[PDB]
This record gives sequence, structure tokens and C-alpha cells, in this order.
Amino acid sequence: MDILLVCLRFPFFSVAKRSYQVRTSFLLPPPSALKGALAKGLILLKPEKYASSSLDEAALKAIKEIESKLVDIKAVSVAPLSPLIRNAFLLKRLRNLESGSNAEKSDAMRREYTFTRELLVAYIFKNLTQEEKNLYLKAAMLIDVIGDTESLATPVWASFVKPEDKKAPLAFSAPYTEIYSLRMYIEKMRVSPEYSQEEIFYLPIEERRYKRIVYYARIYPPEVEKALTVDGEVLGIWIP
Amino acid sequence: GWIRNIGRYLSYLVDDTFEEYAYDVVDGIAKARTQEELLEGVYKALRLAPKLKKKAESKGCPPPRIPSPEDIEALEEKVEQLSNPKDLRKLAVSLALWAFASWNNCP
Amino acid sequence: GGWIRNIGRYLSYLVDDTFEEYAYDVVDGIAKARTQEELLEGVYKALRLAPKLKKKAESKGCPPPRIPSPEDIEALEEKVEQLSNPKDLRKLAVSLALWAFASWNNCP
Amino acid sequence: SCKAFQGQTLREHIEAMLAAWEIVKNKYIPSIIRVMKTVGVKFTEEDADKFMKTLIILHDVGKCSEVYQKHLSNNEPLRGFRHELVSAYYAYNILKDMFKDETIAFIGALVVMMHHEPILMGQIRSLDKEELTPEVVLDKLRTFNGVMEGTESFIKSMIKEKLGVIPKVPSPTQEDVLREVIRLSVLARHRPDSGKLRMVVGALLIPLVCDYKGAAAAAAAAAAAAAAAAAAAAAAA
Amino acid sequence: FNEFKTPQIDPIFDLYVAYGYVVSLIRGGAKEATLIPHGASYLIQTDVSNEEFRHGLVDALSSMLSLHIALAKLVSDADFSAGANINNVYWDSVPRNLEKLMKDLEKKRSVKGTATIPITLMPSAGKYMLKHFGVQGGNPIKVDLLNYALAWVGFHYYTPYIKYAKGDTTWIHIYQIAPVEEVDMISILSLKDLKMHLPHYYESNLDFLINRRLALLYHLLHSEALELFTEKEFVIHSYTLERSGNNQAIRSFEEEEIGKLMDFLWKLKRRDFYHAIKFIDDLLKKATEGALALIDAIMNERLEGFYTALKLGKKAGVVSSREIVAALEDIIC
Ligand code: NI
Ligand code: NI
Repeated sequence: MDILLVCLRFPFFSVAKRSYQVRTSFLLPPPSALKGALAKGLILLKPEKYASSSLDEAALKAIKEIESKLVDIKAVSVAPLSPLIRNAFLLKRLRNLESGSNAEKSDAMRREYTFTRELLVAYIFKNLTQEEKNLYLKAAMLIDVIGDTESLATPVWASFVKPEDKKAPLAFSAPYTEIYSLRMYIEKMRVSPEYSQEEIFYLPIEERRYKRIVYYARIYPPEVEKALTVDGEVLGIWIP
Repeated sequence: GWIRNIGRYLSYLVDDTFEEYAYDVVDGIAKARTQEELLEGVYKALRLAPKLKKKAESKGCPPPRIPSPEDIEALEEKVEQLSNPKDLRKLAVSLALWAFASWNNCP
Repeated sequence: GGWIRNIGRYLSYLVDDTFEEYAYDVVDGIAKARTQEELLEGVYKALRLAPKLKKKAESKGCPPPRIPSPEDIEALEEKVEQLSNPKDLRKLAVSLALWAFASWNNCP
Repeated sequence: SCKAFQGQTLREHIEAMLAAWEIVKNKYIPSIIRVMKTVGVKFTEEDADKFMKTLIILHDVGKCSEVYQKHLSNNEPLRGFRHELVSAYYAYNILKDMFKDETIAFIGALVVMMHHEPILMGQIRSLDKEELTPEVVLDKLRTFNGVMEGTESFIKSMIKEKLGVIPKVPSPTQEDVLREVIRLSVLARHRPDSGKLRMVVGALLIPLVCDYKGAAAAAAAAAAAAAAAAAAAAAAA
Repeated sequence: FNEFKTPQIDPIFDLYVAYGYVVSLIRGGAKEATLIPHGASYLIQTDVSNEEFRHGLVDALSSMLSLHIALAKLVSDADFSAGANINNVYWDSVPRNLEKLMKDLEKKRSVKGTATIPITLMPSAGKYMLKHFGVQGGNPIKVDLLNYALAWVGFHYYTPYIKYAKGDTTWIHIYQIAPVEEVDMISILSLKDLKMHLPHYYESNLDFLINRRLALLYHLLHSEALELFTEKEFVIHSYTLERSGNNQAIRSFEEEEIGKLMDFLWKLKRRDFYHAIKFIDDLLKKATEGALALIDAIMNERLEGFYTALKLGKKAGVVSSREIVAALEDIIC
């Protein structure tokens, strides 16, 4: 298992849940968003391999190839290296995709952008070959945007690493299916993006307050025999 | 902690019974970033003592009392070592904060 | 260094009651000292009234004024000569002039 | 020998209270056993007498815990401290042992907390020239450094000397009293029996507020306050 | 342990239904009931039976409908009929749904239908949902009637709210208090104490009900339920509904906190009460900008805000007594 480690130092998240009026945003980016971003990376890095009549089919085929080299439907995981918050925002979201109401119907709508100082992203692979290891490692970087085109994103470093079978608390995101055996945060994340599925995922986030403010610190969960070390500290992770 | 006594003196500049309404000195003492301007503002506030004395004397109620000389050196024995503006604000703002208290003066 | 209170005791006699000497211009000058020379001029103007108040203090049943000692003058000269910056000079001039307006129990 | 009042000791005050209630039980016991049926507990007239005597023997015990006695030592002001607020903490702990039931102990603690001055909590007009508010009584109770030693055996010498059922006293602390009083207030304010709780608590409180006869009279219009103590003439002769 | 599970749909509506579960249990009994937050699920652990839960729920529905009949297709000026429902159709839809639930449950019959969810119970909902390349007609989101009624019971019984008319337009501020670590039944009931019915203020002097933070400060000023927020950590989720010219939309969804404001109020009112509420009310009525500066200082721990608020208040009509100043100084530390 060649696990791809990257560091995303970007302030605001941009992925919203199934919502209207006020657009509720995910506390952590869902696997669908990261998968789409990596598919975009494959699109603009090697456009000869993925070529479609329309962008939808190119995105679908890039996603399919990524999932082909993925371990299973259980997709990329993340580790919040910074406290999380819900940062409210007001936007002039136009409404013209509905019946009638012409085409210029813009009204102010709220869409909060989750703020994050630092985050880490771990893709779980199944020992992809060397001639494509560089391909996907380069595809890990140049991840310019997440969510919509509003919130920019940037990488810090990219690497491949084994889990070295180390015991450590699970500081990643895992589905609430197998880790049930194990101050809990589980919610619908939509692991698989839709293109014309829904798994409950656990999060290492708690709403503890130290003096006055709450933010969202670490969860300090039970340790897991599978982990990975970055910048010295070791964080546990779940793999199938 | 020698705060009420000076607060009641600063209250003499805001109360309607003294129809002079010295509000600039309150802004000066409240908006103080370092040592010098806070002392300048407190001096400007204290300089109007004869104004208040003759205003209360000529109106009927007992004249206002000047802050005692016993805590005058107490003001400068602490503010000198508040080199950091962050902890200096805790007193600079509080000086004007106590300037708006009730402070019943004349019956 | 303790001489600020001593000089302010004498300065307070220039504006307090029971003295018939309302010298506010000298207090304003000694408190608005922008440079050392005018600060010393204001100090001299304030000290020039020492006989003025001392002679009449005993004429109204009051204790004689606490005229500053020459050691206080030496300390003031030492502080002035070491201050070439108006920054701390402003607060130094404000410090002693603030003692002028105080509830001193000069006459019991 | 701790004294609850300025010049009256606790023992004599409680004796006068129970003596005053002695001539009233025949008038109020039938009226008080009826209202108990609507909350879910039913008991005989003797049990009602025992319950009311338990309330009488323990109605103001916070008056002697290192605070009220010190304030009432020579002249010290009360500073808006509600002693009776801790008394319920005893009652809820004591009555629970007396009747082996939860709701009767809860209502007894609530009613013994109800007298003196009520705590006005939940919505208010923009004026209050009193200390009835909870925001100040909580701060005052934050200074509750337990209770003086003599009280622990005092109740042991109180319930046993009158009737005698079972001696039991808790050990008050700073936090247990807060937890108990907040639980009592919450369970009184938000149990689905909304007005019924108020009605029954007032019905139980009416006999208890007859302490004017027991204590020293200080009201001019006491004739109206003594009309209820009067009863029908026994006979013409 | 019955340990009722709560449907995972929307952490606001999820909170409403899981947070009315407690009152449903209380009205049926169910001693020793607690709420464990699961991020959004908000599970509840208790030892109640399903029939007892149903009895409590029908008791709550009976009380709510009895309150609804007090005012009069029947439209009432209550919390769950027209006070909080900004849409006119819901004014009749909600009572019909509630009485349908009553009829179904009283006959020991589980509900077998689904109904539209209003924006009041969950602002994340609305009229349109982006599927792939557009929206869905009608209202795509639907909820089972049982959870719908439970969330309505919770909203009516627990969550405080404010309605300000000001002529043609209409503002509705809705506040829900969310625990973050753990709560027992007494804590949740203490929070329920905050709810007050018929907050339809209107008038013109009380024009400070705009500026949602100021409105919630004004509402919390006169509330003295329990200083639980100093010993337990709670957050507030609040939102505004506006009907400017029959254009129903939401313009504010900020997520503030309730611990700091309650701590400030308790520290201010611990010294003087007569000079506390009168002070705050006068400052709100006269110095609205000063009140905004004061609440900003409270939420941000800023020294200049208190001075600006006091100066603005003293400019017009505020006495600003000494004891509150001393309390502010003590808070400053
Ligand atoms: Ni009594
Ligand atoms: Ni008594």
C-alpha cells in the first residue's frame, strides 16, 4: 500500500452539503471533493489519456481510473492539523435554474466557508507502479481550488509512504462501519461524486471549549495498529 | 485601589450639574497607547479643578473634592512599569470607565 | 526619586485657597514644558514666589510653606540634564505639575 | 445554643411553632390530605401530622451556618443571603428517609424552600428594588462554607425528641447544595404538572406561614392574620 | 436503555427532533434521560418504553393543539402556527399535520406518510435542491410525520424566538441552544425555561429588535433561568427570516456563542439588579450604536467597546451607575 501524503495550507473550505437558502458547508472536505480535484489534476497534467466530448465524461473517466487504482470504495482520508470553525458568509447567489423566474433573479444567500489553518490529505493506494508513481505524485500537487471556484488551495509537500504497522490514535477520517468496534462525530459525507454513494463517515473533531471559545480541536481517539508518521508525530489511520 | 476617588473626580466633568461637559479629556484618558498621553490627559482633566469648584460653589451644592495627594504618587508608581500597551489599556480605559459612574454629587 | 512630591507640595501653594495667590499661568508653563530650558524657566518662576508665600503664611495663622531643599534642586537638575528627548520630558514635566491641584491640608 | 432570631433561640422558636400548629391541625389536615391525592401520594391523617411536624421541626436551619449567626451576631447586615435555600437540601435528604418516597420528599423540600422570600426566575419587568433574583442569591450561596458542627447532632436531637422515626442527616458541601437546589427548581418549573405543582405547594405553604404566632409579632394588621387561627365555638356552655 | 436513535438529515432539524425527544420523554415520565451528541445525530439514552414515549408525545401534541385553538382553515398567532412560520400556507398546513399525528397516535397507529419540511425547522432546506445540472420542482426535501411533529414540539417548547413586524415587512429571529459535550434532563429543562410564548413585539419604540445579536441580548437580559453556561459549554445556532415585500429569504446565519454573554450578564447583575436592567434597557433604546459596540466588546473581549458604549449612553439618557462600572472593572481584571 503506497499512501500518498500531502499538506494543504489553505484558509477556507468551500464544499457545501445537500442544502438550500443557507448553504451548510462540510466541517472537513468530503472524499468526493478531493477525488474531483485529483481528477482535475489528472485532466490538466496528462490530457492525452483522458479525452472526452464534454467535461462530464472526462471527469467521470478520470474518477473511474483513480478508483481503479484506489484500495476500495473507501476513498481518501484527511487529518485536521488545525482547529476548525464555521465561518459564515453572505453571497449574491442568483436563482435561474428553476421554472420561470426568467434568468436574472439574484438574492443574497448565506454560504459559510469552513476555515482551516492547516490540513493533511492521505490517499490510500494499492502499490501503483513506478512509471505512474511520479504521475500521480505530480497530480497530487497543483491542486489549486477546492469546493467551488471561490476558495483557493495550495500544496506544501507530496510523498509516498507505507503504514509501517505502528500503533497510534486514529487522527484521520474513516467510515462508521468497521471502526464501530473502535466524543464522536459521524455524519453523511457522499464519498462517491454523482455524474448523470452516501456513506456515514467519522471525524476526529470535538467541540470542546478551553476558556471561552469552542472552535474544533482534536478528538484523541482510541489507538489503531495502522498509522503513519509525518513531521515526527504519528497519526493512526484505517485501511481495509 | 485609589480608583473610586479619582473616578468621582472625573465624573465631575460629565455630569449635567456641571454645565461645561468636558468630554475631550475623557477621550484623551481613554484613548491612551503609551505613557505620555495618559499623563497629559489626566493633567488636563485635573487642571479644571477651579472650574468645578467655582461652578458648585456658585450653584449651591457642596464644592467637589480634589483627589487626595496620598494616591497621586500611587498613580505614577504603577503606570511607570506598564511598558506594554496591552496591560496599560486595562487602566487607561478604566480611568474613563469610572468617569461615567453615578457619583451622586449635589442634592 | 521622592523629590517630585516635595516640589509639588510647594507648587500646590500657587493655586490653593487660604493664600490669595492664584498663579495658574506658572502652573500651565511648568506643565506645558516642551523643552528643558522653558521647563527650568517655569521652575524658576514658581520658586520666585517662595518669599511671597513664606512671608504671608505666618501672617494668616498657617504653617510656613515646605520650600524645596537644595537637594531637590540638584535632583531636578540631574534629571533635566539627562533628558534630551521631549518624549519623557513631557511626562516628567507633567508629573510634578500634577501635584499642584491636590487636597493638601496646608492650614489646619 | 445557637439563636435563630435576634433574641430568641432556635429551640424555643420551634417549640412555639409546633405549639401554634397544635391547635390548627384539626382545621387543616382534612384540607391538606385532599390536595395530596392530585400529585400521586395518599396517606392518613397521622402521616399528614408527621409530615407537617417534620416541616415545622426543620423550616429555617440555614439561620445557623457560620453566616446568618455571624450577621445576626451584633449588627451585621444579611447582604441578601437566603439561608432557607439550604434548608430544603436537608429536607430532600431527610424526608426521603422519613417516608421512603421520592415525590413527597421533593414537594416537602420545595415547600420549605417556598416560604420567606421566593426567587423570581424567568421573565421580569424592567425594575426590581429587591434581592429576589437568582443571580445574586447564587453568588451569595457561593460563600457557603458548609455548616457549623452543632447542627449535625441538632437535628438528631430535634426529630427524636418530638416523635422519633429514624435519625438521618446528610453532609452539606458547596456543590451538593447547588446541585440539589437547581434540580428542585428545574423539576418544579418544568414537570408537566405546571399549575398543579404551584397550587399544591401553596396549599402546603399556607399552614407553614403561621410562624407569626410562633415568632415575635411585628405587624399592625395581625387581627386578620389571626382570624384563621380562630375556630368554631365548641359549645354554648 | 432504550437509547432512542435520531434520524441523520440536517444538524439543525436533527437537533430540533432530538431536542424535543427530551420533552416528549418528560411528559411521559422517563426519569434519568440524557443526551449524547454525535456531531449531528444527537442520540438520546433513556430507560423509557415505546408506548410511554408515544403517550408523552400525544400529551405534548394535545397541549400544543389546545394552545392553538385559543386563536383563530384555522390560523393562530402561536409559535408553531404563525409567530415563527413566515409562509402563509404553513399557518394552516402545520396544525393539520399535528392533528393528523394526534389522530394516528391516539388509535395506536404509526404514521405512514411523509410531509414537506418548512424553512423554520431547518434553514438548510427551502424550495430547490441542485441535483446534477439544475433544481428539483416542488419541494424535494420531505420528512416522516413522526420526526416532523417531534421537531415541532421541541421548537415550540424549547427554542426562544422573536418576531418584529414594523409594518409591511417582518423579521423573525430564531435561536436554538446546542449542547456540545453532555447534558442530563435537568439541564435541558433549564434551557427549556428560556422559551417564552407570543414574542410578537412590534410597536415603534422597540426598533432595536433588528441587529439579531442585540435582539438576543435584549431577550436574555430579562431571563434568569439558570447560570448553567458557566459550568457547561453551550453554543447558539440562530437565523433570521425576512418578509420584505413577500420575498421570503434568510439574510443572517452567524454562529455565535452563549457562554460569554451569560457570564457577562451574571457578573454585571451580581452587584446591582435595579441599576442593571434599567441601565441595559435605556442603553438599548437610546444608544443602539453603543449597544452594538458593547456586544462586540463582549463577544471579542475588547476594552474600547465598553467605554464607547458608556459614552454614547451618557450622551443621551443613560445614568450608568457606579456599581455596574465596578462590575465591569472586575470583569476586565
Ligand atoms: Ni421562618
Ligand atoms: Ni421561623
